[PDB]
Amino acid sequence: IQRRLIKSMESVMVKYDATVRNSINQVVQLRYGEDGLAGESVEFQNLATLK
Amino acid sequence: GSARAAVSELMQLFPRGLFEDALPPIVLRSQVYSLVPDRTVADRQLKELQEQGEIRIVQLGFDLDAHGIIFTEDYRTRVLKACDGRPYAGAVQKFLASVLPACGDLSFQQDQMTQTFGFRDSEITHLVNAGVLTVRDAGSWWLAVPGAGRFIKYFVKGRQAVLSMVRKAKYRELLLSELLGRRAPVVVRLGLTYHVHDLIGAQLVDCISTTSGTLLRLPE
DNA sequence: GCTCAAGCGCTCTGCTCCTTCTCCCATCCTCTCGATGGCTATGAGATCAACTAG
RNA sequence: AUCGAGAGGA
DNA sequence: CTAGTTGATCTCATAAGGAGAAGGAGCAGAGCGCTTGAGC
Repeated sequence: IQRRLIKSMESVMVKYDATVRNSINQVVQLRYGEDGLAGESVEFQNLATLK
Repeated sequence: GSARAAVSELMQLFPRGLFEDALPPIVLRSQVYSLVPDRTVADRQLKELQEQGEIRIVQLGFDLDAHGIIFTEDYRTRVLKACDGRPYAGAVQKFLASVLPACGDLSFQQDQMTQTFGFRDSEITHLVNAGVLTVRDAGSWWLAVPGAGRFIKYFVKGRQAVLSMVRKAKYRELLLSELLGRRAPVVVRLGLTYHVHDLIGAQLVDCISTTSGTLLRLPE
């Protein structure tokens, strides 16, 4: 399963126009993670106006 | 009954405008035997009249005895208007000026074509490009007529069609006067008159004469 | 008895079933045990291209 | 040295 | 340019998987040119 996942996604990268494209250059995400942020800088928070 | 006369009539029947003046008008050796009762001699007249250079008999593939006839002059006049403007137009003209008026054989051997006609092994594809050289085998190839594909497809379709309705006919007979009087079926476009000659030569029917004209029957 | 029908066989998908066929099965590391592995001659003719003189 | 097998460690 | 010689070089000689994808079969029905074909 791990090998299949990596061979599926191995060429996907964040481009210099802040878009996520594969080797063929087909866009998959206009903005990485739909927001454009890395995963090691975000943190859990609480939305004060929802509840 | 003259083979010169026999071939002429079939030529007239041909639907010339149906093929947009591209395929030269083919007439079959099967329908040649229809007009001339003695086949034994029909081949003999056409044989010397083949080497006489006024006829081209081309071998076709719808059956083992498939030998078509193309008028020489019309065979000439039509290849240039078809070859010219194409990459293969080069050595096909040579084939015409050299091979056609110097030989009349239905299929050319490898050593024959390469040596007698001085043909290379690269331009030979150009003759295969548009219906000039067919493929008999590794060593020999029958002479081709360009654009013969559509004809035989309609020809075979027509033969089957006429055969079918003849069988369907009540009591399995159908008067010849009842073909001409009745509108030709749309399935066959080569002409109802064209095909009925073909089965007569192919002996799929027999011209049985009676008080009410002549009749055709499946062989018993 | 003159035109809409009724059929009709032939062909064209097509629809599902059954069969067949190729690939695929975590990474890295250590060690031992076994198997493997080929080894006619010697002489005769004959050509040929390079030295070694002429 | 090559192949194959077996026994193992995380 | 010619012979003679020396190696190469050759030739011939005697003896208790699976999931899925791809092909083909067979039947099943729709459609249509056709061939009648017979009721008003």
